[PDB]
Amino acid sequence: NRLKEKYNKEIAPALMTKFNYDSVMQVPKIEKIVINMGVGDAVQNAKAIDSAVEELTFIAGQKPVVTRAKKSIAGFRLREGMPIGAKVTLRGERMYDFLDKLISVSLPRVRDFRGVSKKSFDGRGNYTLGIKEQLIFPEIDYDKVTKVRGMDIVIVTTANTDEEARELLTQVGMPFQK
Amino acid sequence: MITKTSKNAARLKRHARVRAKLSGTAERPRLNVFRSNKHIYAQIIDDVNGVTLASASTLDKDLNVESTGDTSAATKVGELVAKRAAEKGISDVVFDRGGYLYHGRVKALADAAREAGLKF
Amino acid sequence: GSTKNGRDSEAKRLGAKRADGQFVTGGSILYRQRGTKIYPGENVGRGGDDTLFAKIDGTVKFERFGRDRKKVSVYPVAQ
Amino acid sequence: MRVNITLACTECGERNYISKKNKRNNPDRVEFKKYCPRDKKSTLHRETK
Amino acid sequence: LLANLGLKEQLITKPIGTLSLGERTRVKLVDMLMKEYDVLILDQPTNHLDLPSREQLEQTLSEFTGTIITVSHDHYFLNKLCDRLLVFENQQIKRFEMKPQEYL
Amino acid sequence: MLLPKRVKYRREHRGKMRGRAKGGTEVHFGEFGIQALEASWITNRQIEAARIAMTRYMKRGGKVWIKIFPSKPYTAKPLEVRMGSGKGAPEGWVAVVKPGKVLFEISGVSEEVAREALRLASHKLPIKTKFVKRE
RNA sequence: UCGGAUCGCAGUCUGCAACUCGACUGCGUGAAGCUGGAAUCGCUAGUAAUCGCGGAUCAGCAUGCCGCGGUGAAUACGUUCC
RNA sequence: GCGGGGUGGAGCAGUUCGGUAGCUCGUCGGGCUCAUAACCCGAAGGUCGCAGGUUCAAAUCCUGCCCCCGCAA
RNA sequence: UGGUGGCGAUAGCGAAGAGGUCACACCCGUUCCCAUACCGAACACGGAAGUUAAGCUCUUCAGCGCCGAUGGUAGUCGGGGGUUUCCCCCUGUGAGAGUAGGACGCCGCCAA
RNA sequence: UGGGGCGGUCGCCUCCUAAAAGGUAACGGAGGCGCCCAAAGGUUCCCUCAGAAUGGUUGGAAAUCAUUCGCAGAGUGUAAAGGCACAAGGGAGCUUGACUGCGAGACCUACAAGUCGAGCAGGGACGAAAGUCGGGCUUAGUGAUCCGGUGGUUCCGCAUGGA
RNA sequence: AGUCUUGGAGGUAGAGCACUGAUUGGACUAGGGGCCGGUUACCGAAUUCAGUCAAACUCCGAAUGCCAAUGACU
Ligand SMILES: [Mg+2]
Ligand SMILES: [Mg+2]
Ligand SMILES: [Mg+2]
Ligand SMILES: [Mg+2]
Ligand SMILES: [Zn+2]
Repeated sequence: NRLKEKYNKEIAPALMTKFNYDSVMQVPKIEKIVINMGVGDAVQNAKAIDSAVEELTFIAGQKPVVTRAKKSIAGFRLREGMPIGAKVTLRGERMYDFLDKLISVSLPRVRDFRGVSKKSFDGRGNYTLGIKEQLIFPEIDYDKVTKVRGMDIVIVTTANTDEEARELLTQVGMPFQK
Repeated sequence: MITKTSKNAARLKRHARVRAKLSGTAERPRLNVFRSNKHIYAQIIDDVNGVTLASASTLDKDLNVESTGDTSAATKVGELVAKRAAEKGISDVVFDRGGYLYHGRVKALADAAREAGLKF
Repeated sequence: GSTKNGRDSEAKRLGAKRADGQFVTGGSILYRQRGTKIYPGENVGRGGDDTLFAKIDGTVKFERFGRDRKKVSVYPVAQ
Repeated sequence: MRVNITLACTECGERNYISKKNKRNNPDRVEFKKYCPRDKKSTLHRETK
Repeated sequence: LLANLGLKEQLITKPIGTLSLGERTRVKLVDMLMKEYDVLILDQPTNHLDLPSREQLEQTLSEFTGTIITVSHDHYFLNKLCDRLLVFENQQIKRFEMKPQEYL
Repeated sequence: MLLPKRVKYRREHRGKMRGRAKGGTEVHFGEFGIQALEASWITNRQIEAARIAMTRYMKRGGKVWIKIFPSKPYTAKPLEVRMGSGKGAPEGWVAVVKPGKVLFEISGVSEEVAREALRLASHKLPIKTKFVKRE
């Protein structure tokens, strides 16, 4: 894969020189990318889960697992054990493949896109960006789609600090908002 | 950031669970297996005294094979330790799978120990 | 007025039933309890209702079980 | 709603066992393989009508 | 709506194959009531229906301002509800501007 | 009148009052205090009366700490009834004071004025008390 | 492709001046409305109904008012009843 | 402390057994009339004392809280 | 060093370091056994490209946690007394809290 | 039964009173029970919970994710107490041991009852094997005898065979 | 059976705040109401520091009493 081969050859040595680690093992890499579809309308609409799973299937290229509520909440009329969310864990090749498509195509196609925020790190070098519409993904056809659902995309890295993670994502090609 | 728990720490939990119901005795000792990245080891230990009766691994001079971290090597190891046990008058043993899934190499080592004539 | 209280169940005679150092025949109940106040040690079983009983004849021995827990054992007499 | 039942051995007919079941959860005649003392082996026992 | 028609939670969760033949018809009626419609075609609407259900249907249909087409051989039900007729005679359909009772 | 906002149990044993106060025997917050020499129950009514007496004399100058709180409930049966047929209904609230307990502390006034303020309060209380200073 | 309200935009004319508060035009927008409950009105022939035209007031502004013609009916048995 | 009541404006059901919030009168708008009444035609008016739970669904079942009425007091 | 045991965390947390030729790991793949409510993450099966960064092992530290006296005191057994919701004295016993201090593991077996 | 009456109570489980074994009363202080589960049982394997901070489309204090901290601050069908994180809590595969005959020996106990039980035999479930399994984390969820109903039966059958 | 010696089961007195409740003062406080979204020493959740308290609270925990064992003396 383009991005995967790029990281092993070019990015990894570059980051070793940047922060001057003692071992190559110390270079931050991306471990996994989890995409989460909070299906809160599963309480009201029964087939809400089926919509999110069909998008993730095409978007992630990997069968999602349906996540369920841990406890009941009165405000949302939610009972424990109800399917109210979809989740997919990308590792290894499939992670890079998706990240390549995401960066090269999806984020550009965002309506009035102005770069991803610099503040959206967890504090320990993990990035999470919120997609609002599924049209940006070229796999999703406009005609078949009924409802405009978004999603969360968490990039989990081995970077201890946000600085080191930000440097990693920048060289991978993350369009940061200047 | 993501701290990875050591596989060994997780393995020890499974092994402790096994050892709750299973322990080596003088008459019927415990054949414990350890499976590293490169080698595999078997000890026969009596737990009342904390003494290893017999042992065999892929580090012994008897074994001549290069890929020592595979099922073929494991079969030879189980066979060798089982032979030594019969020499030391050990017939019945309890298999301590050491927290590993009883499959692949550990299962192969177990099969070798039965053919050599350990009753378990 | 009149009281809304006044009930209680029969006492269940829980607690130790044999002493440390005492000889017991197999089967003897050693301790009755709810949950495991005391754990079964050597040659001691735990019945359905947490009762501890001697599996063999021998001397009862209550012993410290780690840091915060206790166990009772039966040790066969040195013939 | 939850009633007593008797399981008869399907080989010899003997009502060997009694138990309970919730009729709403298990409305159909339950079956269980249980030891029949007459036949001296485990056999399918079916709930009597 | 099912509850109003006398089908309670118990019967709702059961396979339709178990419902009585009139209970099955009350289920079909609910599928009609849940439609947001303008015309009612009732093909033998009085089979498998008890007095309370038939009476309630009769009251409701008399008030309905849309078009109703009903096939029934219960001439009383027809004569109460219908004001015009399409008669199938001699392989011809003729429309008559009169009540079922008057035509005969 | 002070009372807890809720309680685990409405009806408690009266208990016993042996030994000296477990803690609170020294003036800790204020400069001057009044110390119990005898065990007794102190009702919330008695605390209220004492507090008003001492605070009024100080003319709302300086702080008053109440070091005892009437947590213990006490019951009483209806007038003119016979014994038995259940424990009495909760009547009021008392604080259990043992010897040594500093009941009130005063700060922000002269010792001379403090002594008088605490003397007035002591006469509202059903126990003998001595004036104490912090160490 | 009925209906044209409302609204956006851009214009014309009058006038010192179209914000409150004008008429008209073009582009776009495209509402209620499927013949109307109780009840109630006009009309006996070139009338009703319907179609346009003109005039007074008036710089500008009418679905109103006052006139003009075009097409052009149904019905009156009768006085029981209001 | 011991019982009973809180459903459009008034008086009352429905509550046990969960399934479209109702009956009588009244109020409001429009007719008839010279005008008012009667009469005729429409409409509004309570989410069932209040606040939370349970349930697909609560006037109804549960939890607390506030009023009204009887006694004792 | 690696495995595997016993012993109350005096065995732990946290901090600062140091090590890997062999051994333990990380690490490199998914054809096969086997696998993930999805994911070769894990569990499996194979390999040896390079890393002591982590685990692991070895050091130093009393910062948190843990262990813990002696003395005193509360309580209390037995025997008395009083001003008796309680209090005091005598024989014996004797905490909790506080504290000196201990302690950054002690003892096995097998293999290399 | 602090006269009787009213009210309340009557059997069983849990706690406090109860005075550190057990037991212990009062019309003393608090609550529960007259079930529930065909999996919420057995076994084999795997597994951690609540909460908080930060990051995130709808999204809001609070739905789903992601990291860090985090001994149980959760959960354990059902009260309370005693237990439980080699789980007794969560998940998955196969199954019916929620077995038959029993039972050394113990607890409790006026009696009648109640409770625990290794181990033996029969025939099985799960597991590679060891092994575990005679319901459920433990302790409530129940009623003598007489008299009737039903099923089985190498028993009896009023001279004999039946009935 | 009494006493001495040894072992053990247990959670009371006392004590303690490590959990559960109650509670005082200070600090910090999210909000809440009353004022023109900005503030009041206006109700204030929670957090923290110190300080009380408990038959049905416990990180602890006696004295006695209780159950045994081995001798000795009686
Ligand atoms: Mg039928
Ligand atoms: Mg009396
Ligand atoms: Mg006791
Ligand atoms: Mg005390
Ligand atoms: Zn049979």
